[PDB]
Amino acid sequence: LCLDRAADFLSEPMAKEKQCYLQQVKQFCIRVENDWHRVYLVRKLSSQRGMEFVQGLSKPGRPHQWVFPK
Amino acid sequence: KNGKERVPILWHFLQKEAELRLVKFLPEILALQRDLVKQFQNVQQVEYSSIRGFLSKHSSDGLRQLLHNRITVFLSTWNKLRRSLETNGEINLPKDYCSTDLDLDTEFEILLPRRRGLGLCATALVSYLIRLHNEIVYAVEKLSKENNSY
Amino acid sequence: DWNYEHLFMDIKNKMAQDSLPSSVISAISGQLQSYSDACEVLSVVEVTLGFLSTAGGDPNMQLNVYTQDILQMGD
Amino acid sequence: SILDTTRLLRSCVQSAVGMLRDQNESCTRNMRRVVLLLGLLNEDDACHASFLRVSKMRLSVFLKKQEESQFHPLEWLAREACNQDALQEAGTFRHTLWKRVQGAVTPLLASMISFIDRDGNLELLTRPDTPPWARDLWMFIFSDTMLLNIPLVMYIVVQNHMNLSENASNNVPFSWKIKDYLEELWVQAQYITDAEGLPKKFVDIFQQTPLGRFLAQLHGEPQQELLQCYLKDFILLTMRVSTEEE
Amino acid sequence: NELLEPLKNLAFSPATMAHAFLPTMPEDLLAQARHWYTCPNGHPCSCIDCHAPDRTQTGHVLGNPQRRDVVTCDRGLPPVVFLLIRLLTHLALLLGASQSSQALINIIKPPVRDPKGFLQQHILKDLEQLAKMLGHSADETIGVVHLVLRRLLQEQHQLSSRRLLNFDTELSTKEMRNNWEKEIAA
Ligand SMILES: [Zn+2]
Repeated sequence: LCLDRAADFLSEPMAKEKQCYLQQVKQFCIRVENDWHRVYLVRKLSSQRGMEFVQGLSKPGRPHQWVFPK
Repeated sequence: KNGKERVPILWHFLQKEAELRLVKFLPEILALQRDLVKQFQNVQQVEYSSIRGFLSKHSSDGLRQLLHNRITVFLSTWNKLRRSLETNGEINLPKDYCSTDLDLDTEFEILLPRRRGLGLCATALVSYLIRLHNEIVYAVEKLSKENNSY
Repeated sequence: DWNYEHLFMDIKNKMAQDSLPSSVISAISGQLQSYSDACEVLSVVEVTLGFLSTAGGDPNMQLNVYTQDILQMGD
Repeated sequence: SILDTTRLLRSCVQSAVGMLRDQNESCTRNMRRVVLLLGLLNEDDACHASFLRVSKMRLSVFLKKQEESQFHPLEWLAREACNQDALQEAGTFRHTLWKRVQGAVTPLLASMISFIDRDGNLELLTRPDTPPWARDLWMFIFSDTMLLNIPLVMYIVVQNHMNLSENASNNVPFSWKIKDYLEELWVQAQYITDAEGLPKKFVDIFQQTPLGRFLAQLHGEPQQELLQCYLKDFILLTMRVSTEEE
Repeated sequence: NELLEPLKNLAFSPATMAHAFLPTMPEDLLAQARHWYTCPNGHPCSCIDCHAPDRTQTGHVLGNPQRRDVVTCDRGLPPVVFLLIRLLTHLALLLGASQSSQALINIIKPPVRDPKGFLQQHILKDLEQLAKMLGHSADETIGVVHLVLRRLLQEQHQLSSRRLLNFDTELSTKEMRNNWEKEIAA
């Protein structure tokens, strides 16, 4: 449910505390190393926006490269 | 799942939910219109230019802000339902009225639910809300097999 | 602008109405050899019309008794 | 004095009452209003005298406000002498003038009667069983010009709020105004205050009003009776009730 | 297939459809149900205020796409099928705008300056609604649209005969439009 909430916050096409939450999610994904979590996040994004949005986020110069596994 | 037969009340409720949620306001809108009538009843000329002016005269802070809140509720509900009122509602309404959104600069007459002029809008909303409530109540009666109508 | 027509319809609904007999018409016609007096009488009739339209009353009640006793419309 | 205003009011009472229409469709109201007004418009007891005085005062106020919207309000006599229709309708010049003043006063008297006699108020002045506090508060409110704000108007509908029956009267004078006034003071205290302090602030604001000080002068058993009457009137103004046991 | 002809008129020959009725419209239910009565002078009455005892439009009448939160169908069709029909209509209208903008500016009510963008936004809102309804991913939704278009391409050789098509290629009236809607939904 936390990852879903982050996926929604990211799917939007601008508040500080939401960014605090996304940062905490980023730290949790990096710390725990159960990459399954990021797979779910990627999957959720595809459900909402589509595969091309995610492919775009994988490209260089992007702020959300942490969403992806290694 | 063939809900119309198997579940008519749920079916109708789901169909009209978007608008039925707005039925909750009608106590407030009715109170507003009733107080406006009380103030303006027996008055012949109405010299108020807009809502902003009317509020500015009722500038006492408590009263100003209560009236403002109530008018905001009315304007929101109108803005949402207006395109439905343009076709359904049993009260005919020129397209110009429903065409654009309303704001505090709108004419004041829109709030007075007289049977002529822009006040038909105040009447129409009150009527169309009532319809929704009544209509779903009918469905329950049609499945109650009883005559508890009070 | 007074819509006397509505008052008349209300009264007719509430009470009966009948035309003036020729005798009464000639009598009032003879008595009212003055515009002022006509206006006075007509004002009493207008007040009575209003009250009757609202409340009503006995179609056979004499108008003078009604105005003087009930409406206390002396003076 | 210049003119016998008491007689002119008494002459215009029937026409004014005749202008009044009620929502509840209580047919027999206007006749009783006529009787009540002809009884009250006297200088027999101090209550009638004060009622008449306050009526005359409020009429003068309305007339002054209307006059301040017209040019040369002193030239009214002249204007009447310029109206052949009025002259021939009246016959004499004195009568023309008398009718002019009657025509001016009738609408305003009708409006004021619509305000004072909203539900059954006037019975309280006349019913001899009416307690003293009721008559005192009735005349206090009627005399006040900022509490009983009566706006000018240039068919009159008597805004009955209760569904009371015939010849019945609100248990408290001007219960509708008192309720509206207390609700206004509530709104003001609420926005001026936080959820706490609003009770004490609202009670203080009220106590400082003229009406609050007046009711504060009522001591002992009268005050209890007052509160009881207001409770009943309050319910009838708020809630529709089917029976007296309820 | 003749069923396609209205949409084709929108796409390639919009000028003809100027006064045509489009599925992208609601109707006046009051005229169709044939309470408030009305006086001869035009004011309602449940006499009062005097003492004396069609609203349906042509063309595209849906306004700003932002308002399109939910889909409602009064003609008994399932919201999903009406949504898909409306989406096909918007695609045809976009094609027509590509052919001639002025035609769509005439057909759109209230008028607009950018038909293409307006129709794009409506289409996007349609897709959002479809997603909410069926509950599939965005790509699966677009797939549903392609599947329907494919069905329509296939259902001509089997539907070019034995048909009961009570509609005109220009949807000159309200009933013609309703009938076309029902056949499409079928
Ligand atoms: Zn009417």
